[PDB]
Amino acid sequence: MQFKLIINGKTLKGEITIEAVDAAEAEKFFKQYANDNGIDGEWTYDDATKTFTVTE
Repeated sequence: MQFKLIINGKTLKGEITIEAVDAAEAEKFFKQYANDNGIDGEWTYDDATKTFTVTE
């Protein structure tokens, strides 16, 4: 299904969405994406909205 990452960063704000099978596979993608974009922060996951947040 569609998973969302809400980015509340020092440089980048925004929202990315991907298609993934599981919240676990979505997390691996999103950690790779945060890595790639120099984002290091506090994370949550909300199952109702299928949404991770990372906040710097």
